[PDB]
Amino acid sequence: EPRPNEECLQILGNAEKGAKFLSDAEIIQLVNAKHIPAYKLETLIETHERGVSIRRQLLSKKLSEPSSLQYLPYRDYNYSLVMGACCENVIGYMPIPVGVAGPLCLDEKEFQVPMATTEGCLVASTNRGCRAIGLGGGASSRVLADGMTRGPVVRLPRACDSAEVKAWLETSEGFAVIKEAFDSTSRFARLQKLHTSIAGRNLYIRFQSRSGDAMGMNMISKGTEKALSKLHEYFPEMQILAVSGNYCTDKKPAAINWIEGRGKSVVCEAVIPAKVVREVLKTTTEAMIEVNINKNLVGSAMAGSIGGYNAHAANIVTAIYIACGQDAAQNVGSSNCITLMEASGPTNEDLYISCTMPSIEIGTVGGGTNLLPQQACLQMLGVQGACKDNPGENARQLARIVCGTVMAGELSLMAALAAGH
Amino acid sequence: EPRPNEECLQILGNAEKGAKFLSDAEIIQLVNAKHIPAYKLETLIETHERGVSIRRQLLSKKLSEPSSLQYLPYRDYNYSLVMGACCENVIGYMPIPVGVAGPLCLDEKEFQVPMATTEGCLVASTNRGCRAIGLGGGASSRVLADGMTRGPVVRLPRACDSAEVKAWLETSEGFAVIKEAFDSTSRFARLQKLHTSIAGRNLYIRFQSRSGDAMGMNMISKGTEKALSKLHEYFPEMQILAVSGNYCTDKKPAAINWIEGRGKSVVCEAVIPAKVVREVLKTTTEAMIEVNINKNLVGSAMAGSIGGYNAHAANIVTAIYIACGQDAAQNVGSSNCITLMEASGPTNEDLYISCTMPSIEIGTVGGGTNLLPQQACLQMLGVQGACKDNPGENARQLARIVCGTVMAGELSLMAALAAGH
Amino acid sequence: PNEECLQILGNGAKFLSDAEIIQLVNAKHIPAYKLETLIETHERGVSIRRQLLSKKLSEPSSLQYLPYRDYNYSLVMGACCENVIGYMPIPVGVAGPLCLDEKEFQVPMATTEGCLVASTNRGCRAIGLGGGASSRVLADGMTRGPVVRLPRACDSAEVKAWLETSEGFAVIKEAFDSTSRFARLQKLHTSIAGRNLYIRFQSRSGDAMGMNMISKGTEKALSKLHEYFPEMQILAVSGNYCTDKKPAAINWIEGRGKSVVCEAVIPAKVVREVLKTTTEAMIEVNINKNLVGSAMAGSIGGYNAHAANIVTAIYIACGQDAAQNVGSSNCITLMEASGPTNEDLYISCTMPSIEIGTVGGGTNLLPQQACLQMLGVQGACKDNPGENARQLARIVCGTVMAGELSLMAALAAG
Amino acid sequence: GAKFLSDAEIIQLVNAKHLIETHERGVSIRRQLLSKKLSEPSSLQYLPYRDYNYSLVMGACCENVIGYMPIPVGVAGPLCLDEKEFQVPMATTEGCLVASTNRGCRAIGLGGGASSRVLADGMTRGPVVRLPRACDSAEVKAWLETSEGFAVIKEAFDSTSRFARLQKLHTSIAGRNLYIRFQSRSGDAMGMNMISKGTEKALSKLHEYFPEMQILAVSGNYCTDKKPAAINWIEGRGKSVVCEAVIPAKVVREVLKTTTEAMIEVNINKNLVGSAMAGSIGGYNAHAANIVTAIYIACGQDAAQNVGSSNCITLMEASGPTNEDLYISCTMPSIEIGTVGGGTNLLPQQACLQMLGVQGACKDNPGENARQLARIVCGTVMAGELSLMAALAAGH
Ligand SMILES: CC(C)n1c(C(=O)NCc2ccc(F)cc2)nc(-c2ccc(F)cc2)c1CC[C@@H](O)C[C@@H](O)CC(=O)O
Ligand SMILES: CC(C)n1c(C(=O)NCc2ccc(F)cc2)nc(-c2ccc(F)cc2)c1CC[C@@H](O)C[C@@H](O)CC(=O)O
Ligand SMILES: CC(C)n1c(C(=O)NCc2ccc(F)cc2)nc(-c2ccc(F)cc2)c1CC[C@@H](O)C[C@@H](O)CC(=O)O
Ligand SMILES: CC(C)n1c(C(=O)NCc2ccc(F)cc2)nc(-c2ccc(F)cc2)c1CC[C@@H](O)C[C@@H](O)CC(=O)O
Repeated sequence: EPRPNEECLQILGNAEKGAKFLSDAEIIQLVNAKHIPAYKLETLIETHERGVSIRRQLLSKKLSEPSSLQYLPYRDYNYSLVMGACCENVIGYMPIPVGVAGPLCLDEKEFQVPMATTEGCLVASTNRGCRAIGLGGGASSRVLADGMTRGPVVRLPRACDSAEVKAWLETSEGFAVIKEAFDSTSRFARLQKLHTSIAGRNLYIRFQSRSGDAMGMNMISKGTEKALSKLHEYFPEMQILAVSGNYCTDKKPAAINWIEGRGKSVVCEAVIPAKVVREVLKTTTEAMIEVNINKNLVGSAMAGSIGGYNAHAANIVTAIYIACGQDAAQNVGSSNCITLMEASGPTNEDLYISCTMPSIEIGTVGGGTNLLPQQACLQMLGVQGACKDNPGENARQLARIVCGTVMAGELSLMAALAAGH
Repeated sequence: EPRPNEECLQILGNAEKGAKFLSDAEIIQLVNAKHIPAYKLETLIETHERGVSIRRQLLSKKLSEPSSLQYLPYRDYNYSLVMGACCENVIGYMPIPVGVAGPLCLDEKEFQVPMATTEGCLVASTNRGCRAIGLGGGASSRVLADGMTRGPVVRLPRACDSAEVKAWLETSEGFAVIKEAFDSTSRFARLQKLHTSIAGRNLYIRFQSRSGDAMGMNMISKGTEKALSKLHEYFPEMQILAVSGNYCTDKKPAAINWIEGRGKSVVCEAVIPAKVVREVLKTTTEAMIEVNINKNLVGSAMAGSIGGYNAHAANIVTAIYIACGQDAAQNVGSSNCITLMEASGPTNEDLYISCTMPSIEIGTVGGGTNLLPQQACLQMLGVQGACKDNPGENARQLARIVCGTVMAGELSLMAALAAGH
Repeated sequence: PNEECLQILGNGAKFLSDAEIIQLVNAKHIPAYKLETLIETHERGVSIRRQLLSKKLSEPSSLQYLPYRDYNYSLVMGACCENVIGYMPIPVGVAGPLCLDEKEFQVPMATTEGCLVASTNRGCRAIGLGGGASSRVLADGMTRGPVVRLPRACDSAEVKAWLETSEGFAVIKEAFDSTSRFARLQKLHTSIAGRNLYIRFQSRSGDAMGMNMISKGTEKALSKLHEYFPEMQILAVSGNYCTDKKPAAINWIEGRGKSVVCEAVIPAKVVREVLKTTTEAMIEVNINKNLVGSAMAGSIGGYNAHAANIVTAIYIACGQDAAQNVGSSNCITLMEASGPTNEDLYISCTMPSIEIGTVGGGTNLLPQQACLQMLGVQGACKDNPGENARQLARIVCGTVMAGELSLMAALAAG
Repeated sequence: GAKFLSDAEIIQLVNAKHLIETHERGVSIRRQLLSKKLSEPSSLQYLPYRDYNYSLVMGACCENVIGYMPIPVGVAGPLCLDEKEFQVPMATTEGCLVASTNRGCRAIGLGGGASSRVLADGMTRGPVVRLPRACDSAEVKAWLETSEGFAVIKEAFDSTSRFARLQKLHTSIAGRNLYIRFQSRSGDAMGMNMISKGTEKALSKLHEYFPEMQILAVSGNYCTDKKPAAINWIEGRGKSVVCEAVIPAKVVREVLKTTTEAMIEVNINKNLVGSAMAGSIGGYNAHAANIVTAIYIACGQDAAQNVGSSNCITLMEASGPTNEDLYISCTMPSIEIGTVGGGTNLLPQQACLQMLGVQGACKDNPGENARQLARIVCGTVMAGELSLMAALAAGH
């Protein structure tokens, strides 16, 4: 029943037959005889799941243990939203357990916050943090700035010519020409003041702009390319070396994100009465302030940290990001946080706590937020997709929730560290 | 239909009956108006999956769109390994697509590297980097250091006293006492050289040890508590302020991880022939070098980066980490990377490339690696679980593969930026 | 005699003798803090303070070789120094000619490090034979970065949003600007840390370095803000957000004082003969020392060989605040191939936070003015306010580059 | 020879492309030659040069010398440090700096004084080397971490000089690059030249074990010298020192014009939270660089080394029975300092070292004078932090 290569190939090349009329073993036989390249499987095979099934079968013969994929699931998942948009060479999916911490009492609302993690006690501990906030009267937050960035590097023939371009970009008329080119690429593109920096004949230019409820990499990058195209008409000796010169800065540690901000800059706060610190967090305000000063400020300082003046902000950021279809690699910068703890009240027994996070890189449209399970976690918070009547509000709201959940996480871990055990 | 709460409690307390003998609505009736909290559903209800269903039904009435969870899957997932171990208040799982990138030719072996992501083109781009490495004769790597850390902060009454504790810890006999206390807590606990730092009367002590194939936080922290307990015998006035004083440093950016290392320090390299750079990567060696210098070195420097002298190592680390059951929040430090490129060979036209990654925090036993799907990805690489013949070898191998896959990804993104998209 | 000497003080101290004034202090007829005003001449004030100090030392002949005579204390007293016991001579050597923007500078350098001046001089020579160096001032504006507290972080967020409106900034600008001729407030930069708000005021200062001028403007500016926000507390007029005399990435990224760039091309022949190395070797060492090496050491802004040496020496010679070497030494030195066959050395130095002035502070002293005069930048520039301080910043960046050329060549040659 | 000729005559021979007996006359002729190049030749007339002892400068401290620059020297003291009193010299042209430091010294005196300790001691040099492959540089790193490897490198380092005593090595790879941090004490000298000389023979010995090793540069910026760097903050360089003092509430009130509660609020939110918002590495202090710089110029130190020597974290806590007294500490992990060599060979500079009782080598215990000077810098920096922070908290 398994036919020779030549007969299998004419069926493959027959337009009203194709791969649907071949068996798995026949397509695999063609791949092993070098008649079909492995990468062509995607467009040849009719069903997305069958493409995955055959890729898995081919992969399995190459492994030192043939059954290693047995427990990697792949069936009955919606590959229609993933192929050609979210992932390639797909062999299945990786399930991450999702837990819920809440209610998180933030800006007079209540949020049930999804958290995808495999770290024991993180969800329960964050949920204790939420309790302390809820019985403490709730938290308030503000978005202080908003704008994704891209920081390309361009080269001029001399440092004198890069100084020329820099000064041209700071004149109102030169900026306006660049701004019109940038803003024409999308309805959300609103270029803010340009920040630039010279290193000899290099010039690093930092384009910042809102992006609606999208995280905005693709949008800002498309606007950046058009903006540099206009700049090249005025300076034709300029060389566009890279559309990212690491001055954005994206997915690496950098002081510029900390100081200037990137994406949403957020601040969150709360006052925890002495009673609640006692009953929920099992400690005193005094013990918490001592740990916070000497761990999160002084410890982080001795360690030579830029932007890591916090206990485990990245835990909460990472968990929410995975659950809500964010780019989890952007937790590098998005976890930037400084946690402050102060005595409040007449006897200094209440705890003022705040978290400031200047660089939360987040969105509710595009990327992994296109997928339906990820959309379910976004719907939990009432932030899924674009907001028609107030663009950016959904991404802004999700960013506030991230900072407030980070604060809940900070409360709980700092109490456990102050306690002992 | 739902009978009174009185009778329902009697049926639950009856061991021959239990929760099996109640309806979904009666379990929910008891939760609404105390008697059962919500977290006790873990241990009370007949099965794990029914507990999840009950928790989903509770959560849904709290949401402002009752159908939010519709597309968040939960049925037929193996929760036995998750409850009490990896996650709490569990309402389901989040599918993250997994693609394969390889073969990765590293140390005369081949690796089919699993990668869990939602960013379009990430897996295909890394896969191109792999082809360039494979046609170039392969990549080589070495593990330079190995030791997970914990960085407690203690205080003495005076800085003179904290100074006395530092000096005693620097004596051979003082260190030997502390090493004996640390090493008695576990078979893999083998304390390495101590690094300490003073901030007035504060003393930050960085304990470092290998940890078999486990990432090793729980073990090292246990060793740390016993060691501080022993230090207190010699210095009774010492207060342990926090078992983590942010001097480790864990899940925050810190120069000390960059300079001293944390977990596995790894270097990787490869020479890519000029022909391969032209054909596969669509660029030249001369162009790659100029972008790497001015983006990854000069660009990151202008941005104020500590440890972020690379293009997108965080993308590869994050995707391998999610796929293989690592703690994704450790991406913060694990993505630390310097990428270097230079002319090579007789013509001086071949591309030399190296990625050095001082702080890969990784493990093939514990946490998320206990789950079967992420074990399947570990098994692809041949690094699943502990290595009995050579403790630590699987975790070392996995760190080599991470640094190699990063180098692959660096080759392909850097070529794309150099060639102007 | 004791009470006879007190009688002569009631007329004066100039009539009295050294030993009698010292007798009056040791026996407690007169306290020692009163001698500053009673004694008329400044040099004799210094002399008596030295003699009173010497008896308290374990080696009373300590001050023998510390000089104090025949020096202009009238400019020092009440403006540059207190409790003055003399002065410290710092050798001044000269490196030049420095060929910068069609001019030629003889650069004074106060230092006690052997070979520093000569090495800097050899760099100037390689620059001169390469066709000279060019330079541009990219930005200019001294800063002060006060910290204010509000009752809540919602309130501080509100104040930041107010300062970001066209209407709020304009009101703060007017208050700031009324304090001084050259006080022209530029765009504000702020950061919140909870209920803290850090506000970075930045303005030109003519030819002055500008610290005391920007603080004056900052105080009056925060006074106007207080009327719009009564519950605001002014914690400290400097909240380290400036940032002054401490390492800080904000200075590296946003700049402070003069940001400057400088460049030159050194012909291959000049690299072989004057610098005793090759273009290929200079580039290899610069990449792996100043970029990769500084990166492995966790450097923010220290991507250079020894800019601090040159910055420090010029600064001491030219009456600058030498403690500002901390941030003023920020520098990145780049080297690449150039010319037909990639054999000439392109070199550039970028220094974004040179903190400098030609009026005020130690530039009001005459020896320091002489070194400023050597370079043609002493005092204020009448026709073009701030042009002298900009020129000195270009000289600093240019001399630094000469210093990077020489030292980097010596390291490459081994 | 030259004494027979006159000033105008000698200039003539230099202009015609073709030594003098006294050092002061050589300085005079250089000034006159340089005057011909300046657009205002009379600018040198108030730059002094007469009757300076140029014998210890030429061929040691400065070249092309045209004179000297007078920096005013004030005195802050007495500073009560480790049960002694120091009259601390400070060379500065910044008004109020000495008087403010002086007020900080007063405050510490009335609080029973300051105590300090030296936590570590070792100057460094951080050469960069290269190997064909990263696999080879990895091999070299591993070899340097064996006790046999370190021992042979130690023997080589230690043979170059009396005080050359090599401590643990620190290394970093960057591909085929290897950065190696050598650390040794250096008697009472700052130690740069000694540690470089030791580094040269050690690297030459390493080259025997690895003949394909290129020595790219003897300083590859891994030291790190005269540039900001986290490695100095974390590992230290030169003297790591700590200093402390408790100021009675009465003294904070009357001498410092503020409260303990107020001082703590400003210190936390300026020196910690502000420096953090500014992206600072090691700059968690108000103005340590003022004090370091002034003491350095007065005492013949390398003033360019204030970049790293200023590294300081200033901490302030509540203290005492009613929690009303002010605990203060400064911690400075990288004070680069010496009492012999460089500018400490000059007599004026030695006058200031003698005030402090730390001039020259300590014959009874080599390195104890430089250690003492570092302690004095840390204590005087703490004095300075007290006064300025009090002034800032009080509203001026
Ligand atoms: C955040 C959770 C997972 N967590 C907790 C926790 O919050 N426990 C209290 C708790 C537990 C369960 C509840 F239901 C309620 C409260 N304590 C520790 C912990 C601390 C020191 C140790 F030595 C080892 C574990 C961790 C791991 C922190 C880890 O992911 C980041 C941490 O390393 C960052 C840092 O502080 O440096
Ligand atoms: C990593 C992949 C997804 N990728 C690629 C890519 O590898 N393209 C080449 C390619 C693609 C598919 C193939 F099958 C083979 C080769 N180009 C870009 C990109 C660059 C600049 C833009 F403006 C916008 C997109 C990205 C996203 C960059 C992002 O994840 C990190 C980047 O922002 C970090 C940085 O360099 O700053
Ligand atoms: C700048 C001068 C003082 N200098 C020179 C010098 O330029 N010599 C060449 C020269 C000499 C006289 C001339 F007339 C012409 C050329 N070579 C070295 C030197 C470097 C590494 C050593 F191991 C040991 C000595 C220094 C000390 C640099 C020092 O102050 C900062 C340095 O540590 C910064 C760094 O690269 O890390
Ligand atoms: C240290 C002295 C010179 N000083 C003083 C001072 O100590 N005053 C108290 C005092 C004065 C005289 C006495 F006799 C006794 C006590 N207040 C200020 C000052 C001015 C404006 C300001 F906006 C911020 C401070 C300065 C200049 C600091 C300056 O060199 C570093 C500063 O920029 C570092 C910083 O805090 O950011």
